Amino acid sequence: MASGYGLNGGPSRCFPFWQELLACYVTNSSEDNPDGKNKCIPVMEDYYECLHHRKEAARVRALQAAYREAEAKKLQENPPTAGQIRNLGLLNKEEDTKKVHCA
Amino acid sequence: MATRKPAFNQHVLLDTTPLPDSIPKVKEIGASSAPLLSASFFIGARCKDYNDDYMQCKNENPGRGEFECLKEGRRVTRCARSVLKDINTHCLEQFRAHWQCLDNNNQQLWQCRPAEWKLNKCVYENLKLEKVIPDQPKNSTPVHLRQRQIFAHHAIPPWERPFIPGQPE
Amino acid sequence: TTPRFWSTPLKYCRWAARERPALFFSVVIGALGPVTLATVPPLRRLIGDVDAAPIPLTYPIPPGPRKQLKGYDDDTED
Amino acid sequence: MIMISILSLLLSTSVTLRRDMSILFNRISIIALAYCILHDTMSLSFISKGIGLHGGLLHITNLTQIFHIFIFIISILILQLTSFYPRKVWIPEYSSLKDIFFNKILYYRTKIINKMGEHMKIIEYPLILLFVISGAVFLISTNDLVSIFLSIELQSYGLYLLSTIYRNSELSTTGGLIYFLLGGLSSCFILLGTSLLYVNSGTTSLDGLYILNSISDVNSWYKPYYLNFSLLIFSIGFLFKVSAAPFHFWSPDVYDAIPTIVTTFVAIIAKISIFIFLLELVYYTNSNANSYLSEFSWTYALLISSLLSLIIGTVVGLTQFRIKRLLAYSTISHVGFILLALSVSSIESTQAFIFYLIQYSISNLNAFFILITIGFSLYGYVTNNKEYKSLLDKNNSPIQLISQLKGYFYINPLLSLSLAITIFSFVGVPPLVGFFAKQMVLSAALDNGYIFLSLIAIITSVIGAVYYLNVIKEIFFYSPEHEVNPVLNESDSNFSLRILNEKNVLIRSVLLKGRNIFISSPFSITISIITNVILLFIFMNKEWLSMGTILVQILFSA
Amino acid sequence: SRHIELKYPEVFSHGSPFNVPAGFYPNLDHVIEHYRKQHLEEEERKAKKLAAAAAAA
Amino acid sequence: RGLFRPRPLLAGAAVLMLYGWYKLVKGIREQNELAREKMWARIHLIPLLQAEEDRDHVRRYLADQAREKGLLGENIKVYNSDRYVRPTFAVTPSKPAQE
Amino acid sequence: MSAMSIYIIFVSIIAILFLAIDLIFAPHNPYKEKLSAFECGFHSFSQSRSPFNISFFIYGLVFLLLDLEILLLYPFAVSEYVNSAYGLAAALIFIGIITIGFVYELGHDALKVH
Amino acid sequence: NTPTQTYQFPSKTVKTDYPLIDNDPHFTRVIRYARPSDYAHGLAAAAAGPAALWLMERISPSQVGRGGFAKAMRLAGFIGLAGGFLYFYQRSILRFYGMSENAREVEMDMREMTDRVKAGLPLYGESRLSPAMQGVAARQSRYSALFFGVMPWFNFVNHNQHGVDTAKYYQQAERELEAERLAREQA
Repeated sequence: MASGYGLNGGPSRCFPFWQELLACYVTNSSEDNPDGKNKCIPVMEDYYECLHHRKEAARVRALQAAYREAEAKKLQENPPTAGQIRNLGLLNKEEDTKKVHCA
Repeated sequence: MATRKPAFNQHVLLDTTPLPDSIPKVKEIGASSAPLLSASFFIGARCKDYNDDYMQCKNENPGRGEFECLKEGRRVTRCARSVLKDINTHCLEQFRAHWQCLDNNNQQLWQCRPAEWKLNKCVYENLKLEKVIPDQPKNSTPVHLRQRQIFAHHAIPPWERPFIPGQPE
Repeated sequence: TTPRFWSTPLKYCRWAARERPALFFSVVIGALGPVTLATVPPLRRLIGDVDAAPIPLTYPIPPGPRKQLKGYDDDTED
Repeated sequence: MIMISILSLLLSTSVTLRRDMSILFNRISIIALAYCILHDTMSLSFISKGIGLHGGLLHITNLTQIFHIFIFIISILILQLTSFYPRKVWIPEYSSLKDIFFNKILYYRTKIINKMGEHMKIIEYPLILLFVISGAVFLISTNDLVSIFLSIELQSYGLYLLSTIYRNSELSTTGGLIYFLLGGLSSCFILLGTSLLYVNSGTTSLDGLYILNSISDVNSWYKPYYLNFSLLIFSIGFLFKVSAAPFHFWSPDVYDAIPTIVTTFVAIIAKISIFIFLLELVYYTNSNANSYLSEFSWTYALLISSLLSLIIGTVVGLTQFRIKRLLAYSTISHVGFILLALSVSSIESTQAFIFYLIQYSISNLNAFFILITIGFSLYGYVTNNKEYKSLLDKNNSPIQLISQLKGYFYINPLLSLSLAITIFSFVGVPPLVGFFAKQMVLSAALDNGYIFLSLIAIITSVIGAVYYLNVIKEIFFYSPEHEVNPVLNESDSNFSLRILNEKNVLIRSVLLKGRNIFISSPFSITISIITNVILLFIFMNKEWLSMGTILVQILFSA
Repeated sequence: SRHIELKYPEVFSHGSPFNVPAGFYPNLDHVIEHYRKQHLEEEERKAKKLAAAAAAA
Repeated sequence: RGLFRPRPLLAGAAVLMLYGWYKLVKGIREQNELAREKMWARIHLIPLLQAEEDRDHVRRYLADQAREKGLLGENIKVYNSDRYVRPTFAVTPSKPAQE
Repeated sequence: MSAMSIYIIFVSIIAILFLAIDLIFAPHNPYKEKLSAFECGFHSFSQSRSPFNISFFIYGLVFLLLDLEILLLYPFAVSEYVNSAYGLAAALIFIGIITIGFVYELGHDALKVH
Repeated sequence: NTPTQTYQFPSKTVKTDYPLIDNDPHFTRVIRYARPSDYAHGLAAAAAGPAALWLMERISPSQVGRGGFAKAMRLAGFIGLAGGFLYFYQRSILRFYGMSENAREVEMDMREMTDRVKAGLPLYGESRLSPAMQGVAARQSRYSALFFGVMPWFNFVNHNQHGVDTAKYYQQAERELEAERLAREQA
């Protein structure tokens, strides 16, 4: 988040989103123009979105129910086996990789 | 997907969708971890400018450089396939001896110095490629050019000499 | 019987060494660190011992403008 | 400097088990707090709403430095009660400047000065007080959520340890126990308040929290609800610590149980530091544009507490027969005025808040000195009241009853008028400083539409004035129940005093009685100064009131 | 005032110096320009006031 | 019995402890240098490895943008900014591979 | 499955296997005086569930705080290369303030039961 | 040559009555730029502490045992000396901060630095610390003498983050170098 110091010794994931919001505030707000900080409204929403993921969880949720209902309606002929997915990209398994790609 | 290390992963998701015809296609690097570490100093001896150009491109497009530096990335991949092929047309016994040693030694360079010295000499006399590590102390001999390794589980044979280019045997 | 430190500091140090060694030598050992910090680094540099440069713990991004390279372009694939 | 003084005093205390060193450890702590004032005065040559220090974790404001110096000066005055003996043999024969600086007086003084009293034998007492000052001073300067928690604990823990410092007292152990347990519950609300702020905003700096609150104030997925009701839980834990109703049940019980000299520091300092910290947090989080967030302001708790504290403080004090159970209820009604001034966030309300908090601290300090001095003055007085023989911890709390002060005008008339002026200043009677404080808060709240709370406040003041007048009725309307000790003034028993010169040579020897024993000057001069400030505030008002005008202008400027 | 001035503007210099992804930190060149101007404006303003006192010698 | 005299044991202890501190200076100095070599070897590999990873991310992002404009008809904007954000959540099928 | 989890499984089943064998294959003849408290042969007052005097409780109070202090030093020992001189200084100030509290414990003879 | 950039870090502007020289001046600079009054005031302030405890003893004897007052003077001596030095340090650094009259300090700073710039030496010296640890140190100690009464702190790091644009120093040195070259021609 806003600190800039993450779990691995590298920087926090939502630090770019926070630095952009502070940069926006200092570079738009002032006493001369109080309402310049309305420029920060989308920037402040992105910082919260990076933090809690409510908007992205709502997008995937709608997309995932839409995707699955199309899969059931979709015509099915032959499902790849688990072992066939494992074979994709190997040294001498050209037959399986082709089957995975329907080619 | 997130850079967080998973604690309860039980499933892998794969996408069989290919990159669109618009983006040029680059064949990916086929070397494994042991061959890539054995040739890493050679990567940077030839590909440093492109390796450094792709990183400065991404820093010039903060938050967006994945999409906006795809050509510099294609260039680094090509530069790196060039050295690999070069290390394969020449010096292939030496290259294999080094990275096959590295896999049995936790991929620790100090545990395979005799195979590194043999390969480094063969890469130097067929590619003009030298191993250079920046900011090593000048008071002491470089660690990769040292006869005795203190952390090596097996002592280095007295008859195995480090490879210093230029000076003869 | 026991010496007072401010009455005679050198006598107190002998008594503390002999009669309270664990506490007295704790202060000596602990004080030796700040004495090491103040004296060794100058002597180390006097004799030419050089503190090494830090090892890189992030990709070393070079400074200055990009180098405008020409090589390994798309047409070089095949 | 406060920490260097703590560490240096702790190193000397660590090598001594001598209890005769307590008076001198206290005198050195007064010198140490005077260096902190010199450093803080030197730091006052800048104009700014705040400068982040030490990695943004701390900050300095002109308001910050004024309040630290006030905390350091109040602390020097309270420290006087453990750095000077309560009674002094004074003789006209030993009264010149030459006599004081070049002549010595020898007499048996262990009993007359109470050399081996409990307030003169605790070695670590000025050391634990410095710890509370340090916690109070950091809390004013805190800039971060984690900084806030650590500083309020450093303040709170030392206040628990001061309440239990009289280990051989069952009353002090109980007040310490109640205060620690209920204050630990208070900190669990503060920690939950800070945690919910960090958990929802991702940041731990208040400076970042202020910007999120400011952007948010406009006129769909992340509404900043958490700020107001994380700050509400945060505020409830601090309303306990200042003893605002309905979180005030503890202070009447604890203040009455702990020793009086201890109650003076415990009941004054924490209020100064907490209300200053809350002041700047009330200003930044105010929404200048009314919206749905304004409907849920955490500052509404401050109005409930002021409304309740005004009502609870004045009413429950009506039937209090214990003098220290009465002072606590008096404070509870005064923090209602402070809370109401703090809740109206206006230039006039902020000047009123700054001035009310300083003047009540000096005035409530005067009350405690008079109480402590009236007790020490009963050494040459004797009583036969069945009620005054059943009181417990009479050494730690010499005066515990309002009735024990009955007829004190006939024992010490001018010390009684000093208390009368201080009490009348708590009522709000002109032309005393307490009237001007109360009417400034009434002004600001009248000008901002808080008419209903102004009506409540004036009605409660008449209710609160009833028990104030009962104290004054006991001191002046009835005869004393305390008579002069017949043995200490008998014209047949006297102690002999020798007056020596610069080198141990007798000048003259004098035979002295109990009428030659008086209150020590550090406590009479202090009461004399604060009484005179209260009385003649209408002539010395300009610099003091102008200080608060400038501090508030800076806070509201730019 | 409804505008917050950071008491600690040096928070813009925070962030870990290790394990940094390329293209991770946002460019703050406009931010540094701002603070440069505030400093140059304050010192400029101070330089005028002290010169006025010399003129009134 | 001088095997138990305090002075020669104090002497031999000071020698052993001074010798082992000498060997520790050399060891850590060598290891900090070995650490420098491991990090420069990693640094040369970072731009070819990250480039392959970025091609995979652009490819998976583009696919999901195409999948949404089919399934949901249009694309939903999670972030106001144009910056790529690595996904916290991904659409998954209702069943794993049958095995 | 991980070795660590399997290790916990085995040590638990060894604790059960030994316990089960005794609970099944040993004689069990509990009677009044067998089930009594040992007191060297003579019954006495049962006082082990009544408040008892611990003369070393001041050592437990100090142990809790010092346990917290050496825990606040473990991050330093695993972060010395980055901390360097600037971080060493703060860690020395931290140790120095803690040592003064220990000097208070030694000088006041808190740890000197007689 | 010209570093092409003279303000690299975002600093805090404080309203003060005099020019800001350094928001984080090195320890040695504070001692070197100290006026002789600063040693007069700091010595008087250090003597005040034990002298206060002496006067309290003469007028109102504590009645302590034989060795107590000597012990108490040793604490009062140190605490006075500790607060006296903190007072001596604050007087010099307020001038660096522009929070006290600093014409003399402003002129010695504009000479010492332009001497380092014409010599090619770094303005504020070389750190053995990393450039990020230098920043943490600048951030920790800038304006830290204003908290001396509570927590003290001193700058012992040769960092390059001092809150001032360095362009004035480079401008004067080149003009001074411009004047030097013309003067050397007539020889």
